[PDB]
Amino acid sequence: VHGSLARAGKVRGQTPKVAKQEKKKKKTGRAKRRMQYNRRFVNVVPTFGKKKGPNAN
Amino acid sequence: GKCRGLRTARKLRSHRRDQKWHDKQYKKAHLGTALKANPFGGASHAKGIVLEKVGVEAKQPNSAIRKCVRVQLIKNGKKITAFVPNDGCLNFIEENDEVLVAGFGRKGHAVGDIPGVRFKVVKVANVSLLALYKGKKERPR
Amino acid sequence: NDTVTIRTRKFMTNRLLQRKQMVIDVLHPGKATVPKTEIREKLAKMYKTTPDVIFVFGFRTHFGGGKTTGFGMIYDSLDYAKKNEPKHRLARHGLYEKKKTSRKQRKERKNRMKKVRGTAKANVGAGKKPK
Amino acid sequence: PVARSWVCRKTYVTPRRPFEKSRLDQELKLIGEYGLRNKREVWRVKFTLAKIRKAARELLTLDEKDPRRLFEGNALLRRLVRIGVLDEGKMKLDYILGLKIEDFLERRLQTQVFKLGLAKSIHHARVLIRQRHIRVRKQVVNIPSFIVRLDSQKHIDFSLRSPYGGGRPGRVKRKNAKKGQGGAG
RNA sequence: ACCAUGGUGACCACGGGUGACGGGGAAUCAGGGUUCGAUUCCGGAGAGGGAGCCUGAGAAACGGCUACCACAUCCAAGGAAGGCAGCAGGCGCGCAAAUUACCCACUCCCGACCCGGGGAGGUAGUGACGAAAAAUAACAAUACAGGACUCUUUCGAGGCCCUGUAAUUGGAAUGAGUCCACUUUAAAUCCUUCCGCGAGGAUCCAUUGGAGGGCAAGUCUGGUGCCAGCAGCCGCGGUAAUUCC
Repeated sequence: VHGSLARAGKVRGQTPKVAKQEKKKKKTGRAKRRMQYNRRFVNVVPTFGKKKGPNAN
Repeated sequence: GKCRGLRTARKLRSHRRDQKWHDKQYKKAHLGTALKANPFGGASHAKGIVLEKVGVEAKQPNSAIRKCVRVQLIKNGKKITAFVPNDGCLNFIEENDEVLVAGFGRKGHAVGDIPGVRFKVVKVANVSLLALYKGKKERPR
Repeated sequence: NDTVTIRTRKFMTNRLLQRKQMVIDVLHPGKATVPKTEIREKLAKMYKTTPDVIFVFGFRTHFGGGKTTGFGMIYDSLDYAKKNEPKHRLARHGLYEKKKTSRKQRKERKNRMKKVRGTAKANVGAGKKPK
Repeated sequence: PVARSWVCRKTYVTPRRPFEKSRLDQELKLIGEYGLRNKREVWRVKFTLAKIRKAARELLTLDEKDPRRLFEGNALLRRLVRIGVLDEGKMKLDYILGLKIEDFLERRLQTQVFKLGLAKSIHHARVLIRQRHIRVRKQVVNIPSFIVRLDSQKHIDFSLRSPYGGGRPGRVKRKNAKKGQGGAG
């Protein structure tokens, strides 16, 4: 069939629950802007590649 | 052409007021039949009781069943159909609960591929829908 | 005592009220806000009276400490200090007794007298024995 | 009814189009080169810099020697000379138009205590101002956006109750004088 | 009462509707405008719906009266007493709104009055309606990565600055919180002031929306296969989904 009215919540009920694991907390407020001003602007990147964005792989 | 002389402010101002009755978003806000027609009666939310789970079928390129309900309202009671805007959340609503239906996003017009639904359900049974989806709150015992 | 220094400013005497009123500022570097009975005993050796007619109040310490500022005054007599004086500052050191019933009691008392007329013997004993 | 005040206004303004990539990157390097907390307090001083330019440019469309051009214009110019942003010898209604956002942040308390050598590392200036150390002449202030005038610009120093100017050491040196002498000599 | 036949109107009369109290004003912002204004100020109106009055300088008064209509209370059943669109509170309607608190000390008002009264009004509690400030960490010694400053050189590595790893520490750093005393105030509580405690995952724990395009940010991995769902708009999903979980 083509999912008539039952199996609502089909894909969420059968996904595996990988646990949200933990790391040290992120900086908040003023300190958050410090740790990302330095990441973008004071660190000139010596390598090229058409200047890929921050969430690269 | 138009009127331009220092004496025609009666003709100009009377020609503007009757030609304002020809766009919709003035006329639906000033003629009063359109607020005696929407089931919210000129409001943003309305509580109502759930009569029937009903699944409408999606529009022309898509193919899925959009999970909806058949809310009848408690203020000036009228029949509406309302969307359940989340993944498993048809299961949290049961028969003859009370739900706070909201608008659906673009002012009395159906959004997306759902054919002719105008409303979405939030806060079934005085706990939130996002609280039920995220495991914050539950149904009563 | 050690470093608690008492300046004042905007001095004004008046014989409309028989008082000498002035604005006080107290500068203390690293102490708490000095008490009122510790400062009015110092204006008694500034204007040369005894600490019985000096009324100091309204102190407000600035942000950071140091100079607090309040208002204070000196009368010409203790019997003048009873006449032209609000009764609460006359009682901040004990010279007037305001310990009464509440106004919830007093209003219910007044409307109970209102429903009884003439009987002076019972316009006064209108519900005192229920205690 | 009430003796309430009822008067308040917004200090900043939100930017018109969001997410354009040239704006928020060049405005991010105002947040880090002067060490601030969020972008609401850049939109604060941009709205301050806005209303001064709006007022002054309105005073240029007036004809010359108009009385309120002279009065309001000179009252404007004396107000932003004494705050130290506009040097006094070049006082005109035109040199206020080249005055930029970089110059209003320079006269804050939070960066006139960094460059004077009271502290290092511009973020540490908030860690000394807000954390109750650094005063103006006889007034301690925990406000980083305190716009210091040029008059009281020589008088930035630590306070007398403070560690850096006085004593009665804090609870971590008192902890260190206790953790050896707490079970022994 | 006796006469005359007039008055108004397409320059919108007359009638209807109004989610119509009017205004000062508010939101907006190139100019022209558009929308809102129950709401603290001024004016009007009305105390359940109509009507009639008394007193008084002033009322068609309603925390005055008389009657009718509507709702509703006690009763020993003969009769009595009603009017919160005043302050709190309750029920109900609803998407939708506060404590049955303390006091006349302030601003003023009333009276025979320096003295009494005032749910006017002031103070607290509830308050993420909204508006203003403003924490959740900063310096270090290694340290691992970058820099026009080092050799007579792409020798060899740095004695020198910036950054993140990962640290190990530290100390005239401090707060939120806790708690004496002052101060505050009519009495207090806040706020400010100040002893004593109070930070190594400062675990004393920042979230809310997003990551195809508009529109800042991933074709990373796992799962489901036009199903479940997402998606303001275009669109994404039919067995490798940059968009679902």
